[PDB]
Amino acid sequence: QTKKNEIWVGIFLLAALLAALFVCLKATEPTYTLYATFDNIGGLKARSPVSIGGVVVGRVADITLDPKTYLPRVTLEIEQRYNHIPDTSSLSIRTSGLLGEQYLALNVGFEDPELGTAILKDGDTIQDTKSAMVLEDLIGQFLY
Amino acid sequence: KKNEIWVGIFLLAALLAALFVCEPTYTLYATFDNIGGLKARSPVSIGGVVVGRVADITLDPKTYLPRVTLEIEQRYNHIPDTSSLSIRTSGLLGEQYLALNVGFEDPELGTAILKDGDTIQDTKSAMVLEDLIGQFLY
Amino acid sequence: KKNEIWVGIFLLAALLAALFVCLKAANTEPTYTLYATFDNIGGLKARSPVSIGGVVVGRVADITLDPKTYLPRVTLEIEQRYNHIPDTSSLSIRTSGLLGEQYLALNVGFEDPELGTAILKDGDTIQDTKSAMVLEDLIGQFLY
Amino acid sequence: QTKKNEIWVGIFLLAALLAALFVCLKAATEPTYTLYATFDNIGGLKARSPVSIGGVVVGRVADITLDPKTYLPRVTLEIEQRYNHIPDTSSLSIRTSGLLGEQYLALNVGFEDPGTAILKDGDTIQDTKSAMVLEDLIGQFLY
Amino acid sequence: KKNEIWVGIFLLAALLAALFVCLKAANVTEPTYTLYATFDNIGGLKARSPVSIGGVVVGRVADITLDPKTYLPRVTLEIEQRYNHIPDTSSLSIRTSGLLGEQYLALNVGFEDPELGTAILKDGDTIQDTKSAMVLEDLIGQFLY
Amino acid sequence: KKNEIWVGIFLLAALLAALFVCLKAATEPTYTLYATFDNIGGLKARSPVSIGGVVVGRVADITLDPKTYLPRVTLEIEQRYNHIPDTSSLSIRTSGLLGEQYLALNVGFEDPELGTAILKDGDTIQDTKSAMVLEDLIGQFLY
Amino acid sequence: ALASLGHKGIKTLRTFGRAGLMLFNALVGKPEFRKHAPLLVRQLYNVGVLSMLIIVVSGVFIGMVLGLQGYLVLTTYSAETSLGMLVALSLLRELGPVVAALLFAGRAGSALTAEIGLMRATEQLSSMEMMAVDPLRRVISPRFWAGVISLPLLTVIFVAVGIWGGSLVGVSWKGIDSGFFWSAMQNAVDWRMDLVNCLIKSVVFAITVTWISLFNGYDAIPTSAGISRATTRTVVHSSLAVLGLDFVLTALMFG
Amino acid sequence: NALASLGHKGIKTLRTFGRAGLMLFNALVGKPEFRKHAPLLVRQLYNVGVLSMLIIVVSGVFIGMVLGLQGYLVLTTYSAETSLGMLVALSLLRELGPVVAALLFAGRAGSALTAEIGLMRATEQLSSMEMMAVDPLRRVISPRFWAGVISLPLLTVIFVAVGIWGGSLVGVSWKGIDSGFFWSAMQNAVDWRMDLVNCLIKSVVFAITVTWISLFNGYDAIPTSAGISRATTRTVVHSSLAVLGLDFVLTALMFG
Repeated sequence: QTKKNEIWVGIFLLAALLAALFVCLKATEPTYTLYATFDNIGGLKARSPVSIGGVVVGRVADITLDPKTYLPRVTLEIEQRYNHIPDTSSLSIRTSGLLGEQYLALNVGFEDPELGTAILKDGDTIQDTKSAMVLEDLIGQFLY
Repeated sequence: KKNEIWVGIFLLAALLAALFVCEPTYTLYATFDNIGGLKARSPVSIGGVVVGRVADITLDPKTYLPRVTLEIEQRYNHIPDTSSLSIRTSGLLGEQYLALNVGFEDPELGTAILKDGDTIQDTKSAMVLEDLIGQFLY
Repeated sequence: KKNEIWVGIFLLAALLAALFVCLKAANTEPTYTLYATFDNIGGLKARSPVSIGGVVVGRVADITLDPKTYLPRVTLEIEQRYNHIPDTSSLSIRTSGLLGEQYLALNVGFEDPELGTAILKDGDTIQDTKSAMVLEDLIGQFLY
Repeated sequence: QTKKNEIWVGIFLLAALLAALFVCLKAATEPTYTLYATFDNIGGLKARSPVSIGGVVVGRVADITLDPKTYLPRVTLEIEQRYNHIPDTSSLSIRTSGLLGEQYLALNVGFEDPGTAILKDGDTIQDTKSAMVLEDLIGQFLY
Repeated sequence: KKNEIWVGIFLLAALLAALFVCLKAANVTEPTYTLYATFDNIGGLKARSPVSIGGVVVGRVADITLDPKTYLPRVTLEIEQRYNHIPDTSSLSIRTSGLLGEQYLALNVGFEDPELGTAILKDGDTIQDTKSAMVLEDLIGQFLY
Repeated sequence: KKNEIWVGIFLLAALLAALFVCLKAATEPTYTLYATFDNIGGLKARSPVSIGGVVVGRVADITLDPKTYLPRVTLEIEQRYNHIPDTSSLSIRTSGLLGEQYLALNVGFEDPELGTAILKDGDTIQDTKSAMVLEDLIGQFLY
Repeated sequence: ALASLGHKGIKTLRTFGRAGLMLFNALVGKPEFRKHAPLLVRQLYNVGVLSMLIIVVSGVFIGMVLGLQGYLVLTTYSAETSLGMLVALSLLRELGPVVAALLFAGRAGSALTAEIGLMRATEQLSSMEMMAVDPLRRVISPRFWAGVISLPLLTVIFVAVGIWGGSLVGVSWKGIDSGFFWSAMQNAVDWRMDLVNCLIKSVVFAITVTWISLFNGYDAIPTSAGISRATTRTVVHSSLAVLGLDFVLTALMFG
Repeated sequence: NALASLGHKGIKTLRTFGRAGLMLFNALVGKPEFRKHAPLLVRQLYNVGVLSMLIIVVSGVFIGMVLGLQGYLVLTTYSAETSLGMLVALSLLRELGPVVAALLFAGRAGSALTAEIGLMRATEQLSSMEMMAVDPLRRVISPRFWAGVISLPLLTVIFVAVGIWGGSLVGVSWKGIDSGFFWSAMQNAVDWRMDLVNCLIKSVVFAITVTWISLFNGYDAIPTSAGISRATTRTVVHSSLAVLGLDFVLTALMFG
């Protein structure tokens, strides 16, 4: 009897593991953080993806204000596989589709190791940014 | 017989404590003209970061202009009196929220800091799609 | 049964206090009725709110037509707390949401202590109104 | 220990009845007279759709069918008898409620003349207006 | 014992027969004379998407295949044969039901030429004039460009 | 127990036949291509590749060229569609409102005097058109 | 495998046969209802009234959870005024009848099985047969009709309480306008057919649940261990039957 | 009459809560807690987990199918039928998965434990174990409690991963949605770590509560055969009420 109970508890644990795997496969790498300051982050949140031309290249750790000048400061975490992002690269907040969530778009700036521009390493700050688009000022600018 | 009553009272107390727990906010005031779709507990925000809720909305009974009272968390003190409030919709169709704009202060000019109880003078009411469509089509 | 009855009364008082504390989360009133006549009330129905700049001050009692002129005549009950409303104030129907749910909007015409703007007492009638704009003929006007 | 059961079963039946009444009152005949109208595009109209004058429901829609000779959707509709004096300069128009709500017939009465007869049972409204479809609307906005 | 087993077989048979007639009334009136039409972009059509004449359903779409020599998506539909007098001039267009609803075929009935013939589209025949569905990407592009 | 075993075998055969009937009541030799876009938008793996609204293959994977950081999709057209001329052009298109995008292979005609290199397992489609973005459309229309 | 599979198959067929026989022999009768009112009232108390507190307290909580999870989804599309429609339809279509049937199988579906199994253990059924009183007509049919009458009423109470809980969350707590909520909810979705479908699937669930309960209580081994093996079997089989019949009835009544 | 009755019921409920707390406390304080207890815990995982697996699988299939149908019918009016995968996965990982798994586990395995312990107490097996200096709380309560706590989250994971497949059967295989859109839309857009972790958290809370109520009602039942059958019903009822209440509380805390 104990053999039957043992093999059945084993099969049960195996099925639970296979179910967790199914879920996580229909649902952990070296990173390096960068900072960037906006004036309107729109609707960003924790773990909002950062994408280069439409491919997720990291996430967002936290979003806190600048307690001296009151400007938001996002702390993204780009995967270590991409280590050739020049300083000319400019960030910009977009939204997936028309009603989806908001994500950071990272336009890779034109690199030029001929005029001195470096490559973003850990701890650096992306200088050129672009805030999210607000509907109120959108319509205001449109019909005025 | 008594130890069991004591441990039962202690267990109920601990369970209610873990149910509850598992801010030094100060209050401002703003008098809009059309709050649009604002409600109680709607988030105030600076550049998109929540810095406190909206207490409640009550009509000024002497002039019928909706006065909005809000509670800002204490961490943010140095807000100049030249600041400005606005009502914006989160995204395209989401809920409406107060978009507090930190108006910059002049170095040689006095710009009081918003202490607990002061009101913000400059405000911008919400937009009504009816009037915007009317202005666009005429 | 003395201490038992005491504990029971204490439990009842504690339940009442818990109900009052739940009432601290959220939650009649004297009302006086007015009348209006719109050309096209749109999707307005009974109980639709009447708001003075986004603050609800009353609801629409019911909607009937004038069987001689076929103009929908909306009767609305405004809470008594808002007494002084000048008769120059004009109603206007506004859309709320996407499925056609509409609600009145009472533009309070500012007082005039040089003419004697009659306070809208009970049973009074509001002259200036604005029908709800329908999107079909509006799109037609925009295209033609 | 039996009148207890009796009164408790009575209270239970009364509570069930109160619940059913609550639901059926938060859930929602009359002498009518049918009319007829042949549009060119009924859009998303259906049986039991509301007709309305100025926004007030004055009757439902009986049913929709094609004219098996000319292939035009002839929709017939009932109207409450209380609204009798409806001139013949009336013109049915199909509109959608709000932006995504269901569609409804928006009937508007016209002026009269000191030949403008009164619509009666079985009469057919002449002036109509089909429902706006999206693709040609966008095409005209662009062209 | 035998009577119990027999009652069990009968009850299970009746239960499965009731469930079977139910599911046959669940997953799914047959004049259904079929036509053929080729498009350039079927957009969001599928199988079982309704055909309609002036707003009322007159049939559904059997299935959509690709013409393996020209890659023009050729769709096949089924019209209820209650409606016959459909000239070959009858156009086809893909419209969206409402603003966001499903897409459906609009069968704009062509003018039956009374002095030139313009025979009736019978079973198996095909339609000549169509209109592919619009796509908002290039439309918006060409608009603002 | 042999008669019971036979009855159980019959019941198991009936159950398997019922499972087959249920499956009936409810692969192909793909060949890989390649294409690189400036910005694929919200296009994800397994998103379809349609030729005029008919799905003709999935999208295997999306990767960036680690030297130019341009996303490079690798799609899998089915075997039955062989004669795809090289002049054909991809273009990412949106279906819906939440960003569910999908490639739209636009077949181009061949040449009546030199033909065209028919696409083959391992080729690369040059004429590509990146995905539309809303923010830039608005920043273009308003300016 | 086939050595025991065929035996299990014929055993399950014999079980279905015994259940059908019990039902048919307990339901056929003209003098059924009259002179049985003092029995059916007591059974409505045991099955219905005692199973009312759980229904009410669970309806409140399910209405509140539906209100929260519907508000957090609809506030993205500015459709939070349709929360009433959402709550009412999700209760009248799936959650109401199915959850009411599950809680009825738990509270009143296991109590019947335990009571009848114990009545069979102390040999009250045999003692009732010894004095020429058919138990299937005296002890089964009152309980069956009590269950069939009492579940579609607990379902109505469960609905009309979950709707009110959703009103508490949406209108009071979150702050939606009550007029929009109620008016939006009543005209848009509460048609006669939705209520009729709710009652139909509730009656089907009542029949199957109370039948499984009475049969498992009447076919249990009289020992005090075979009863507990019959209560758990009652709960399990009744939950499975409720969910399966619910899927089938949804596929039928909603395309 | 109310004052005396209400006071007596309040005192009795306080006494019951105290006894339950004491039972759990004395059952969950020990050094050999998990060593030398491997066969006990394995047999209890078999009696609680493995035997309560077929009902979970079948119920997951059927609830996934019902969700697929009632989600397709709602989304087809906005052409958002491709988001059906997201809808099903989120509705399972948030509310239906954990709550329904807890209800079915309290019905199948929450009543079996109560009945088994009540019977063990009726035949004087617990007294016969105390009489040979073997603390029963440390021998029959702790293995069953840990088996329930370990076995409900796994059953919930199986229930989810099966209901998702059922929703895929309904949406993709039957209704005809594009499988790529379904899965891709569902996977990329909403199943992040937070949605899962919350499912596991509320599943573990439901496990603790259900198995504790069941073990206590089985350990506090009147030994007679009519006190056991009255304790199984109380187990099921109290467990369902506690699951639903704690679920409302946890939803209000973790989402809004």
